[PDB]
Order: sequence, then structure tokens, then C-alpha cells
Amino acid sequence: ERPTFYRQELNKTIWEVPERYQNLSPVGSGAYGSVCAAFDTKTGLRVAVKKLSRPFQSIIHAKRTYRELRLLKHMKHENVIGLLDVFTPARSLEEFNDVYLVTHLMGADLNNIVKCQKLTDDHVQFLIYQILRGLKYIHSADIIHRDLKPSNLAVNEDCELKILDFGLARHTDVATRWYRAPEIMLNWMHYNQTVDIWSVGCIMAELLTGRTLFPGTDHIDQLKLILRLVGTPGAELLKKISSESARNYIQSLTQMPKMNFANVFIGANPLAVDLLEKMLVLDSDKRITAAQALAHAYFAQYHDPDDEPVADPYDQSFESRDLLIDEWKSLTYDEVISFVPPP
Ligand SMILES: Cc1ccc(C(=O)NC2CC2)cc1-c1ccc2c(-c3ccccc3C)nncc2c1
Repeated sequence: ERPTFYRQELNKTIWEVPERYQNLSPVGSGAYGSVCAAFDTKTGLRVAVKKLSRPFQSIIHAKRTYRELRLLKHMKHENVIGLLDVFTPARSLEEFNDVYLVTHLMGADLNNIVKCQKLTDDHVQFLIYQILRGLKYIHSADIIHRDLKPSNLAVNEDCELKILDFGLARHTDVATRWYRAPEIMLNWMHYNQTVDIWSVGCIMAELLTGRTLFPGTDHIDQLKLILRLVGTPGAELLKKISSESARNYIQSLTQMPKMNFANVFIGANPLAVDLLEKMLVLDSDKRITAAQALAHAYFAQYHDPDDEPVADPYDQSFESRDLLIDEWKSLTYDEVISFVPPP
């Protein structure tokens, strides 16, 4: 049966949600869209409801909406945000103009944690572990995050973590680059899933040291900052950059050796430093994977091959179809009423 909705103004718009969701309350962030913390009396969980902004204003948004929804309904892992529900006040396609999403709530993100807790070695392991485990899931479904960062890691009171914003296209017109992998920033050859490991590395290094590893100002400064630690590229990596300008420009810079991670991260679990040198490598191909990373002896106290699941193949076949603004809209509708809540 169709539930009974109610109305109220939150974040300057009409919010019409089913009565199971009570005590809606804005998060204060805004960086994640329009989102409220709520209590779901159906599951009895604390949830996070997000009202999609004019989801179908144009092909770009239309397809973007269906894309996110597809991703959310497909992902079912304890370290990745997933769909507890999705609903619309509309009774028929005709109406349909808004999409509402629901997920578990955490209330905070990594970014807003270095400024608080002092972070012991132990908690760092737990946090990096969850990112790698969730990453392994995501990667198995052939989905790349591409822009992983501390602000995309939703963490709750008990340092439990969920990865957010995965697989969402690119940017329009900017974007922080303090964690993006160099392969991406200078746009080189085909780039594998390992781009995310580069990011995990930056984060891990940040959690260990309390300061941002590569807080560059603009594009060349970032590259300056990274090459000063991992060193400039040899002929092996240069030859693989099946690019042009980027290759000729990269090699223009002054050659530099890789620093000694051991003395860069003064005082830090040695096993931690070992992992960083395996993640922060210029060459993605020679960079460690999430699965490999979960076996490293640093995560000794948490590793458990049986409890580190994989995803089913993600049917990404819609990413090539050219559709009308109304068709992308309709598919998002189909995806909404065919939805089935998890157990
Ligand atoms: C609702 C929603 C829908 C979809 C996706 C998403 O990543 N979609 C991409 C396609 C994958 C993300 C969210 C999202 C945003 C902020 C959340 C906060 C939260 C609350 C306050 C301050 C900071 C945070 C992080 N706490 N718990 C869960 C949260 C979930």
C-alpha cells in the first residue's frame, strides 16, 4: 500500500516524505546536496534523507540522476553508502518531479576529524582498512571512485565508515586536487582502478601526520609537491604515457629522487610506512590494489579474507545510449517503483 506523506519546509523547499521518517533535520553541510538526518520508525534506524535538486532540469541532470540511483541501488556493502529506500510523493509518472534518497546516517566525515581526535595508530588502521575493503567491493563491480577524499568518507561516532560519491562522472567548471592521482590531473594514458589507492595513500598519510600531504595551490604546484616525495618518473613510466603534451611537459621539470618515506613520516608504525610507499607510487601499474592492500601485515588485527566481499558485475551499458530528457526521466521513475528495500 501507498504510505501517508506529510509536508514541511526544510532547506527552503517543500519536503514530502512518508511518515516513517520522523524528525527531519538539516545537516549544516550542503556539500552533499540538500540532506536531512531523520529517524526511520520502520527500520528503527537513524537515517539520512536527501532530496534531489530539480533532478530532471536537462539531459545532464537527468542522466546524472538515473546514474546515481543506479549506483546506489546496486551497491550493497557495509563500507559503501547504499539505499535503505527511495521515494517520490508522486502517484504517477505524470506528476513525478522529485526523487528522495535514504541511507544510514553517520553525521560526520573524515575531513571533520583531524581537527578533533588526535588519532592513534590503531584507529588509523581501522579507518584505512574500511576504505580499502569498501574500495575492493566497488572495484569488483568495475566502478572507480575517481575523486576520493576525506570529505567523501562518512564516519560515525564509532569510527565506522562509509564511502560516498563514487562513480559520478567528472566536473563542469576547479575541484580540489589534494588527493587526486597525478595520472588524472595531467590526463595521461588509460587509467586503472588504482587511481583510488593513490588517494587512500594521501588520506592515510594525513591521518598519521595531522597535516595535508600535498596541499598544492594550483595545477603545477600540486605536481611539484608530489614529485618532491615520490620523485620524477623514469623512462619506464614516461614511455607508458601514451599521451603527448603531458609527457613532454612532465619531463621538462627538474629530475628528483624519491624521498625516504621512513624519515618523511618520523615516528610512525613501520608497517604503516611500508604501506604508504606501496600506495604512493607514480606509476599506477606498479601500485598496490585494494585486495592486495587488505592482506598487508599492517591490517593484521582486522584482516579476514572471508569477510571482505565482492560486488556483482555492474551493468554500465546505459552510459553509451543517447536518450531524450524525458526517457532518462522515465527510467529513473522505473528504477524508483521497482525498488526493493534490503532485508
Ligand atoms: C543521502 C546521500 C545519498 C547518496 C549519496 C552518494 O554518495 N551518492 C553517490 C552515488 C554514490 C550520499 C548521501 C550522503 C551524504 C551525506 C551523509 C552524512 C553526513 C551528514 C552530515 C555531515 C557530513 C556527512 C557526510 N551522514 N550519513 C550518510 C550521508 C549520505
